[PDB]
Amino acid sequence: KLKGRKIVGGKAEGEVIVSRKPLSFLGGVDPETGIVTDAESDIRGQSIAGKILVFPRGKGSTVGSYVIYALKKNNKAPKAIIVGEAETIVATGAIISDIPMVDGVDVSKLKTGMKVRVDADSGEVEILE
Amino acid sequence: GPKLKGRKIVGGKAEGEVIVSRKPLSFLGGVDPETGIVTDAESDIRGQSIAGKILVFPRGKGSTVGSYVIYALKKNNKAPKAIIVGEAETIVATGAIISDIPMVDGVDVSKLKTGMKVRVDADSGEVEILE
Amino acid sequence: MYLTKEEELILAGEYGYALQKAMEILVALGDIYGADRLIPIKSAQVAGVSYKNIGDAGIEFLRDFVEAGAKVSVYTTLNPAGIGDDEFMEKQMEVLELYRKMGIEVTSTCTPYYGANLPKFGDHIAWSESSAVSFANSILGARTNREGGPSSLAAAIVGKTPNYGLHLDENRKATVIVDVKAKVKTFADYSVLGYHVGKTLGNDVPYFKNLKPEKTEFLKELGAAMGATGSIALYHVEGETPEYREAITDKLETITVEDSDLKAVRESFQDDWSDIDMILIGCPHASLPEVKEIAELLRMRGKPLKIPLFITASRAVKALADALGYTEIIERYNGKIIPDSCFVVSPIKGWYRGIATNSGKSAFYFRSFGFSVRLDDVENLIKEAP
Amino acid sequence: MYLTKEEELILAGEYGYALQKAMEILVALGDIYGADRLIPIKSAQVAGVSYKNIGDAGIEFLRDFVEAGAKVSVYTTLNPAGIGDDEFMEKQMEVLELYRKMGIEVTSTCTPYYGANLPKFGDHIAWSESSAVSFANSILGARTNREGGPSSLAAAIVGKTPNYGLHLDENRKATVIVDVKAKVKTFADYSVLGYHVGKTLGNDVPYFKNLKPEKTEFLKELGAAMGATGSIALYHVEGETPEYREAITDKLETITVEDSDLKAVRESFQDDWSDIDMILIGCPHASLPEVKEIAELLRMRGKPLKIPLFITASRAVKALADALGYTEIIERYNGKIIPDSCFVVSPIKGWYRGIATNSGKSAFYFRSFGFSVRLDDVENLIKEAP
Ligand code: F3S
Ligand code: F3S
Repeated sequence: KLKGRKIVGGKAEGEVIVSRKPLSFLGGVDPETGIVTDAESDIRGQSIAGKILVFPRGKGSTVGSYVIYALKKNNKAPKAIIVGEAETIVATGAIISDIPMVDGVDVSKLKTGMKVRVDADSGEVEILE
Repeated sequence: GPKLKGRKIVGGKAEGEVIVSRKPLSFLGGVDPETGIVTDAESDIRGQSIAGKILVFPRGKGSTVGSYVIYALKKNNKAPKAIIVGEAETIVATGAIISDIPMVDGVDVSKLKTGMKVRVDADSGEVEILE
Repeated sequence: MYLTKEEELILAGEYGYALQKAMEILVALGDIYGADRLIPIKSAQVAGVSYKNIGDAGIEFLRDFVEAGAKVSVYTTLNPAGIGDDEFMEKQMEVLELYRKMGIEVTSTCTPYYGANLPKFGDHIAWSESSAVSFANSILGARTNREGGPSSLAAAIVGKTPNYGLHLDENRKATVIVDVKAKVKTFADYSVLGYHVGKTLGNDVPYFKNLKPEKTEFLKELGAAMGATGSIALYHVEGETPEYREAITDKLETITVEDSDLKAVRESFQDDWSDIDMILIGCPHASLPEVKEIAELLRMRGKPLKIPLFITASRAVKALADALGYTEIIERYNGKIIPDSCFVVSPIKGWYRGIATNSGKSAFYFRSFGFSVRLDDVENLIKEAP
Repeated sequence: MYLTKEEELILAGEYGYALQKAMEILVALGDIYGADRLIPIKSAQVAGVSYKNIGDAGIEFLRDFVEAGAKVSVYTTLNPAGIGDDEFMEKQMEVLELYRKMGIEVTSTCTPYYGANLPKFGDHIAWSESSAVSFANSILGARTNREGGPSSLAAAIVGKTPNYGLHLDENRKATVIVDVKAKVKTFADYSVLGYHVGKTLGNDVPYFKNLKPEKTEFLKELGAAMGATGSIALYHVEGETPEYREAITDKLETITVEDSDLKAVRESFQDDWSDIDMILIGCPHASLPEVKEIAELLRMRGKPLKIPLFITASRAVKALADALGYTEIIERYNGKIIPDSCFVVSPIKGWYRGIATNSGKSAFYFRSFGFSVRLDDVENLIKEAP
């Protein structure tokens, strides 16, 4: 069990997909598909839809929060977001899209493919082995 | 003889007969620019002219445009021949400059009364009292 | 007052009768207030625009000066114009043309700090009308004397003023401390307070404690009112004015303004609605939020006004309220935004006999001229109006 | 972050999904920067207005918020719009219209301080455009952070901001001194200087010594550039900034800007005239005397421009240029004044290929978009123009 902060509540379980690079939503993620578009992200072609996203911090344009909202309408949104440090772009996106977010977690202890449960109301991540 | 010393505001020399007022004369609506007749609600002087007279008064008052009334006064020849103010403010000195009306301030106006003949050397700020 | 060698050429007519006389006035002023030198001004506002003020005498000088070849050497704007019959108006436009021929921006407003000419903190300028001078000095921290009509014109042609008065750090220091115990929160309350503080003070630079205005416009009013009843060209509001920390530099007396002081002025301008045939809002010239305020107020009234409503405002503000649909709303109900004009300076004694207004300045002047006046906030005025 | 009992009800959801989710945003930024409480704001400025930058995901959010009843509780204006073919404009008008339904002044300018919305010294506001933020903090003394698109809106809805950063006294103290040893006289100089200081400085609050700008527009540009090559949200100029006296409170380091520093930037923006098919002035949106300058310059040129000139301006300024006759002098020589639009934020990629400008901000963004650019002063751009 890894402990973090309650950014946005809710509970979710899914497949962990990890980025070790600052991820920028305006440009680097497609609102229609959920596929990463960033030229040099780890997951150049992987889609976020219905997964558990892990990445150190968001970056890029303040507008990126709106992309995350389009992902949630277009139903290609992640089930939950695990950031190293919660910032304005990603948190606002989860707040307006009702996506559960928990930051301050050791994101290095999460590798791609892990089955994982996030209780975002209390801000805790549990790895299922 | 009894020369009264003051400050140069506008040069030039002018002799002639006096008119004196111990009240702040206002020049916007206080002088009819056609006649030089003093028309002010409050004044020592109401219905008296200024043309060709030495105008002794304590200070100008009222609105800053009064300078133009003096400029119109002069170009109508109904302006005073000179101006002996006690204290030079910006209404009457400005009007004297654009009108080329000889002006002097700092004079003790209590030693001047209406009717006294006088010459004003404004180049030197002097006021002889011709008798 | 020390004059440069170039300035002492201009004084000797080397650059024309127009510059000579301009310089001649500026040295007469320096010699009266003991200014050390002439400082350059970054902009200028010229007074003496309405034909009711300067009259035919004003046109005479203005005319000869333009013929002599007078041209402004710095960016200068104008003071508001008049409104009257077309016989009058034809004469007024002659005034505005002469100023134009001198190179002046014909923007004819007392709020040029909206789009036209916004001075920077510490800029030395030559502004001429009371509400603007108080605003630039107090709420912007720029520096300018309360220049007159001719003094500002000369300063605008040379490009310099005498370095006396409010141009000097020591003259911007607070003179009195004003403790406002009375309830002062609406626009009209700052109108009525500015009235009272100007009338009871002299040539002071007040320092306002306990004053926290919601809208900056309240201080725009506050200064204007104080500039009418009194002679305040600079104040400080603790926490709100940019110069307030350095304002006090010795022991000062504290005067206090109680609710009794203000009621006595609110109640002096309460003539019946049946003696009121006009509403003036926009003294000083309304901001865009002031107009947007009046717009949304009439939308909730539903019906038009039976007396005319006038919003005097800068050209810049009008053209905003136009493009934003605000003046379209204001005109459907019986209202009109009058651009770059002023009513207290217009010969309207035979057009309207009673003004209702939220301005303390107009309330003061119109009452003295002989009009019925009625002083209240726009929200109250628009509701109660016929 | 402390919440008043009213604020926790907005978060509890008493006042609708709109204020709740807006409050939810705010309490998440406060919990990021450690704001003590929420402080009210006097105005706002919402970023994210161009369809180029917010796209369809933009009109997505704004559609659903307009649906759930979001209105702004404090006077607020907009970032500039874009320019493109009629598809882009329809979507652009949709964006503007959606904001209008939220009760926003659709002014769409980065210079609201001209006419539209002029903050008073010390006013806490919630502004978002970088160039406009640099103006409010440095040149007016008002206090705001560099807000984002969604946060400027979220604050505009509730009427409050997290109390952190540039709202607090101690974060307005300078962090570095800039000894400007180079020759910095002209608009382009302050352009090219800001490009430098902005690029070499971090999140600093620079203090400028030896900097005497003639035109406030020079500091408008000096701030716009630093906000484009860096993140300078607030700077002080010695003797010219309203907060400059209390700026330096501890030992600061002094970087100096030599001429070689400014020269290197000039020569990275020297593309041939044969690579340019557009002139852009007004970035940030031109002031009135900026438009005046360009007109008087096309005067002396006396022949039209064979590549088109664009002056991007607030509608406030554009209106005065109309009424004062400056626009007619401009459109006669192939110029055009574009109200409330912005070019670095329009999909111009296919239309033009080279931008000559006097703005350091425009040069930097157009160069990094792939366009050829040529940076000089307006007088040179217009003399040598085709
Ligand atoms: S000039 Fe303006 S400030 Fe009031 S008295 Fe006239 S509307
Ligand atoms: S948004 Fe405005 S400040 Fe300049 S870069 Fe664009 S014209």
